[PDB]
Formats: sequence, C-alpha cells, structure tokens
Amino acid sequence: MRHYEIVFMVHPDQSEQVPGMIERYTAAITGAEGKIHRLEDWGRRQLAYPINKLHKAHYVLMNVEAPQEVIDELETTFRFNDAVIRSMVMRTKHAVTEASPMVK
Amino acid sequence: ESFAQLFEESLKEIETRPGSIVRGVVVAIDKDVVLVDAGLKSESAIPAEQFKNAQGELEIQVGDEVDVALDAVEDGFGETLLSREKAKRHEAWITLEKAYEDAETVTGVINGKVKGGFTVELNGIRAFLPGSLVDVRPVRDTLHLEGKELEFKVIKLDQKRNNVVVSRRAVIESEDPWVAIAKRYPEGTKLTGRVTNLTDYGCFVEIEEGVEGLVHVSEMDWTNKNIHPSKVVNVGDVVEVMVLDIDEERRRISLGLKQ
Amino acid sequence: PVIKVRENEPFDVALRRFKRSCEKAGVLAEVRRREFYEKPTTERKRAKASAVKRHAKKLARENARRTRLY
Amino acid sequence: FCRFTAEGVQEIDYKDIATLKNYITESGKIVPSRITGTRAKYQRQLARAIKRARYLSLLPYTDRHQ
Amino acid sequence: SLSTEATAKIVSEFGRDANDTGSTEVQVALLTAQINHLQGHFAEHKKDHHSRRGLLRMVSQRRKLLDYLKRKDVARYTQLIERLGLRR
Amino acid sequence: RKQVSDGVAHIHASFNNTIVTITDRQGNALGWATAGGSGFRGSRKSTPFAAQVAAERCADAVKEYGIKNLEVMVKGPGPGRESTIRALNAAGFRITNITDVTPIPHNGCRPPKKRRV
RNA sequence: CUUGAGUCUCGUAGAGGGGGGUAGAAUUCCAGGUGUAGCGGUGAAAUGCGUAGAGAUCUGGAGGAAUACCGGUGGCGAAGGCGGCCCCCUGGACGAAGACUGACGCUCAGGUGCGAAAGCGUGGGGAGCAAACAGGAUUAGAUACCCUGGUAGUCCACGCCGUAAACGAUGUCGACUUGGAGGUUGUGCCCUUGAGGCGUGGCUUCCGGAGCUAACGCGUUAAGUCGACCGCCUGGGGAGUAC
Repeated sequence: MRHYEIVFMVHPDQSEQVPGMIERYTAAITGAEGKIHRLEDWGRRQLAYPINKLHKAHYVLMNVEAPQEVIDELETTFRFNDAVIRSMVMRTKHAVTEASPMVK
Repeated sequence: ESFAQLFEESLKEIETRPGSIVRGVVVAIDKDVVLVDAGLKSESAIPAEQFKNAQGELEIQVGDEVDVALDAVEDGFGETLLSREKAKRHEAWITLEKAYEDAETVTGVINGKVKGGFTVELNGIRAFLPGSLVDVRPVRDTLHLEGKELEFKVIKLDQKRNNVVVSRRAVIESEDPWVAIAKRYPEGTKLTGRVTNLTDYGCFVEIEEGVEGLVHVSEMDWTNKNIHPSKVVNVGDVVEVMVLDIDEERRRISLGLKQ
Repeated sequence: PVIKVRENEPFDVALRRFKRSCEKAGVLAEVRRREFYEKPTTERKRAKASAVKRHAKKLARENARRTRLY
Repeated sequence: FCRFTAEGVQEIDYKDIATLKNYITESGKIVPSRITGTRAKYQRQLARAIKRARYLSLLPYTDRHQ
Repeated sequence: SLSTEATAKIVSEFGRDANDTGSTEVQVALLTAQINHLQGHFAEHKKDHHSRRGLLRMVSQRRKLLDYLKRKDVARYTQLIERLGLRR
Repeated sequence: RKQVSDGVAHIHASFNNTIVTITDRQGNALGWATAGGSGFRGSRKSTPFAAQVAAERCADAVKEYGIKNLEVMVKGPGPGRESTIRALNAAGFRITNITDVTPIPHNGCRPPKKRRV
C-alpha cells in the first residue's frame, strides 16, 4: 500500500525482550496482508547524546509495505510501550530491500 | 567555399586543447617576456621563468617550439596557460613508462624528507615522495655522500594528488579528498605545492588532489604585517609548505610557510 | 570548541589553537548577533544590502581593473 | 566539486553516518555548500538526513551537550 | 489528488472510446468527483484556504465546461447532469 | 579542608565584568573572584587586565586545596577570555582542556530590543 | 480544423496550505548541593537584586515560546505570507513524450472570497519580549532617547476587523524586437573516456544595446513595438476631511 521505514530504539536493559517485540510487530504487519521487505537488528549502540539519562540503546530497523491503519496502530503501541524510547516511522517511495550501510 | 568549412574542420583536426602539440614558434624574446603563436586567437605573454633550464639562463631563441596549455579562454585580452605545465605531462609519461617494464630508470638524488619521504628531483623539476620511497631498505641516504647519484625506483605514488616517493641507491634491487583527510595531517607534514592566486590576504597554495590551502599573510616570512605576499614569494610556483592545521569539516586546511 | 592539551604541547600554542577553533565556530559573532532583537525586515535588508555590496565589489571593480591606474 | 553528482546517488541516507560526518562540524553544525562545494539540490537532502540522524541520536546536535 | 485507478474508471464510464479522456463530459465528471472528494476534506479543515482556492478553481472550470456543453449540444448536457446529479 | 588535585575553572566573561570560579570536577565551587571585586569599577573592570587580576585572585584563594591540574570552561563574550586563561596559566596550574561553553540558543527566546544611541 | 484553452500517462523540486505528534539548544521559575561578597547595569551613574547567602557553579523538576548550523539577491505561494524533524489530509507549478477534447478563450462594473501588524469579543495559556505604568538617570525641562522593573499584547481555539511604503510605489492576458554573465529546477543526445561536451524547456538575479523616458532610469521578467479588457488622475491647501 505505502512503503514505510521504521527505526525504533529499545532501552538497553530490555535487549533480551527485543526479538519478541520484533516478532509481534511483524505479526501485526502480516495480519493486514502487509509485506516486510527488510528487518535489521542493529543491536546495542552508543548514543550520540544521552536520551532519558542512558548512554546506549538497542536499534531495530524495519521496512514494511503495509496499510496506514496498521502503521498508526504500531505507532500507538510504541508510544505507550516504555521499553521503546524513540521511534521514527518514515515513509519511502520504493521497497528498498538492499541492506543498510552500517550493517555492511 | 566549403573549402573554408573543410579548412575549419581540418584546422580543428590539426590542433587539440592541452599543451600537447609543440606548435608555438617563439617570435619575440625580450626580458622578461617570451611570446609564441600556437595557432590561437592571440600570442602568449610567457614568463622567462617557464623557460630557463636548471641553472638560470635561457635555452630557446627565435623559431623554437614548445606547446603551452589551454581550456581557459580570454581574461580580457590574451591566450594561454603556461607551457611549463606542458612538461608535467611529459614527466607523467616517463613515470607511466615504468608500468610497461615495471622499472622507470633515470637518476634520482634524494637528500632529505620535508614530510617523511626524501625529495627526488628529475631534470629541472624536484618532487617530494613519502618517507619509505627514498631507500629500498633502512639504508638511509644521510650517510651517503650528499645529494648522491642513483636513479629513483618508485616506492609510492598517490595517483590523484601528485606526490611520488622514489628508491635511491641499491641498483641490484628490482567526497574524494575529504573522507580520509589524515594522510598529510599529523602536525607538520611538509608539502611541495604550486601557488595559484594571492588575494592580498593570502597566497592559495593548493596541490594535493583537489584541496585548498592558504598560508594567509601572518607567517609567509619573518615580518608580520607590512609584507604584501605578491612581493615576497611569487605567482605560480612550487614551494616549501606544510599543513599546521586541518579541519576536514569546513575544508579549511590552513598551511604555513614560516617554517 | 572542546580542546585537550597534547602531551608536551606549549600553553601558548594550545591557547592559539583554542582561539582558532572559536573563530571557526563563529561563537562570538553568534553571541553578538543574538544580543538584541533584529526585526525581520532589518535582517532581510542587511542580507540583501550585503549581497548587493558583494556583487558591486566583484564585477564593477573587475571592470575597473582592466584599465591601468597610471 | 560535488560528491553526490559523481557518485550519482538517488537519495542521501541518514543511516550512512560516516558520509554525514564529513559534512558536519567539529562543533556538530552542518557545513556550508560554499565550503564543501555540494550541489544545492543534494545539500538540502544532506541537511535533512543530518537532522534525521540527530533525532535518532546517531549524530550529535552539538559537541557540548550531554 | 484523484487516484489513478479512479480517474481511469471515470474516463471509461463517461468517455465513448475509453482512450479519449479529454471529452468535455468526461472532464466534467472528473472535476465533479474531485469536488466531492474535497468536500469531506473541507468539512474537517475549514481554515485550509489555499487548498480551497484550488477547489473553487476546479468548480469554476466545471461550470465553464457545462456552459460550453449547453450551447453546443443540449441533450448531452442534460444527460450528463442527470448522471452526475448537478442541479445546474 | 580536603585537598583536591584536579578541578575546573569556570570563566564567566561578560561585557561589563569577568567572574572566575574554581570548582572541583563534580561541580562544587572551591573559590571565586571577580574583576569588580579586585578593585576595578565601571570602565576599569570591563578590561582584560582586570579579568587577569581576578583570575590571579581566584588562583590565590584556591591555594589551600592544592590544585595542580585544571580544565578551563570559558563562557560569554568579553575581554576577560584569553587574558584570564593566560593569568591562570601563569599562576601555575597544568591547563588540561580549554572548552568554550557560551550558551547559544537554537533560536529560542526573543532577545531584548535594540538600543537607540 | 488544431496552433489558443483544457483533460489523461509517468516523473520532478519545493519554508505551498490544514491537522496531529515529537526533538534538541537556550531563557525563566521552583527544590536542593557547593560556596562567599558582591552582582547587575551605563558614556558615567543610580534605581534594582544580594550575608534572610545573591551573582557564580552543579543536580533534579516545571512550563512556555521559537526553531542556531543548513540558509543562498535559494525555494514555494494569487497576494498577504510560509523555515527543526516525523506522519496523516490537501492545492498548485514544471518537464517528458504521446493520446484526446475541439475555441471550450481573454478581461471584468456590480458581486463573492482570501487579506501583515496592531486592535476587538469569548474561552484557554503566559517562559521570553514589552505599548501603558513606576522608579533611576540625562537635561534648562525630558510626560523621550539610556538603565531597572513591568501589565495589556505577543502564543492557542473559534469569531470579527479589512487596513499597511498591502511596493517592482509598475493592473491582467496575448504577440513581436540585438546581447552577456549567473542562480535554480527539469529533460534529450554524447566515448559521463572526469568534476564534463552539445542542446532544449520552466522560474529567477545582475549588467547592458536599439528604442523609450523630464531626467533618473527601463531595457525579451520593458518603462520598447502593438492589440483586448478593466481600474484610476485633472493645480496646491481645505481633505481622503464634513454631511
């Protein structure tokens, strides 16, 4: 429908919970016949500045071709979920399946 | 008729833009201005200093032929950029010749490293090379008789920015500038750079593969303020300069000359 | 303009470096600019005026240069 | 002497942090298109990318802040 | 704007050839649909003045088209206005 | 008083008056001095010399703490900026870092109106 | 009938508009730590804040407003105007080829809408700034300029107001007439042999030719050469006032 690109940052103490969260997110996307073109756990990462007093955080990239309702839902979930510190759902023109420059 | 049209495409065919075709005949000499005519719209105001060879006196009388250069047209009145750069292409060709047989042989004599590689001079010109290139091993030409005769065996060349370090003695043995701007960095790496334009606060020596250096007015000499850089150095000349400072961000490498 | 004195570096040199850094930043200039409120109009005017001046310097002066002074 | 014209990139990436880092100051500020010689079209894109990065704490807003 | 598929559909219905697209009637239909779409938007966003300008322009264009149709060929116009449900 | 080897010098350099404050690395102020305090008033205290002497005074004040290493944080625009740090150096601390810490907003609050003189 | 006008296809750049989120810097205040006599301010002072612990400095919190750098005689918009980042809804512009419609056009008195800032109404909000006001200076006086404070207001919602040097002091639309140097945004070809080479469109900054102009100047974005429609002027004041 519309090709979004999502990057969310999880609190580093909840790093072991991340995979489950990712799975959940994927599931929702799948539900509305939404494809998920790339998905990249960047892992624990040093922040350029300390958001909410903490210096590292766990970054997950995820590209999705989904309807906007589901995106909205995801956003809502993120906002209420306290594990995820920041998110940045961000539209894109194409599917962009090729890997990110920091993974490579 | 189409005589002229054909003559035009003929004359297009029998010239090119760079200093390649040795065509300008020296048709008046006067100190301090040479002048040619390479089939261009006007005659060059040549310096005398693009034409004296290795000890200071002139070499070419009337009728003699050197190509100059091009791709710059009309600053008001006149035609060229200097033929001496011409010469650089010839030097490049000889350096390239190495590749064929994996060994360019001339003479290289390198006494010392301004910036970590002995300086080698070929014919009139002198070039700077990275520190390893001067010696094959750890021999070091400091114990060799000063300004000794070998050749140059090439150690390293930078391929974009022109720095070539060559192999003295041991005959038997045989986007782009700004990401990795850490090569000439570390505090004081001396460089050989041609100055371009002196902006009454500066001199703008800039050679190392698409960068910009200043050497502004404060150093330049050992007088501060009364100096006026046009009096004190040159126009278009390869000099002693080193970095003293790099900002890889606001591309201002601030070189010096008082060293 | 965060700076650290290198091992066996002179004080004066360090100071100079710091100064240079500051200059690069344009921190002082920025401060000066934000001392008082500039009306948008005024800001616009300065920018355009400055531009005009620059243009004048570049072209008219170049034209003058073509002709010799003596 | 623009990099992005030569590379021929379709869009500048905020994730490509290293690349961004060449166009950002020691103090964190985005470097002018006069200095870098970046093309105007690309410059804006680059700026946007940088901004995005800053939001994601990939690049810093400034040197001092902590 | 109007989605491509929707536009195509509109063209097919009103246009005689279906490749035609520029038929007056077809154009009118296209305009009308757009107007309808924008009504919803403008109910929500009453202060979106700039956008509303475009809508107004579109409406004007439609009116003009209708007028043109009327002088040329009355029956067709009548048919069109029955189809779309344009009071005039 | 507990002696401390390393600390910070905060140099608040205004247009009218320089204030030097030596503190520990954590934030807790040890001593301070000012150009206004050093026996300079009006025209005099808005000068580099004044700033320097303030700095000197400050240094003198934190003698008992036994401070060898010192990082400098320079704030605001003023004469007392280079001079002050020089003075500090003279007074004989190993100057470790020289930081600028001027508060630059990213366009935030409206400044006061421009003076008509 | 297809050259004007419009529709469709694919892209393009954009501070165009409306709505909802969020980020970081800085100011202010609150609470607490450290610390000690000044701070602040000016031409110079004083009012003012300070030993009831200010200023400085560090930690934590609150809240509002605006968005450094990018940033540009850059961009978009009918004008007014529009500037962090993200999403949702949404208007226009331009190019590339085709395909279609077939004069459907231009202008517009009345009419209708949009229309900076200030201002008004009701309800919120209120950090900073600041008409009014107060004090301190300056001064012959100082109902000002400068300083210290400071309330409407600025901010948001929904209404009204309908004006500005609302300016390019230049109505809109179309056609035609020598050039140069740029900027920006497409696009065709070319060995992109490289940041290039040769074109071709849109918008745009400066200089200047003919011509025009009282001169200043304008000059393919005309103030030139013409056509279509509208608006407006008829000495200065009285007056854009009175009724």
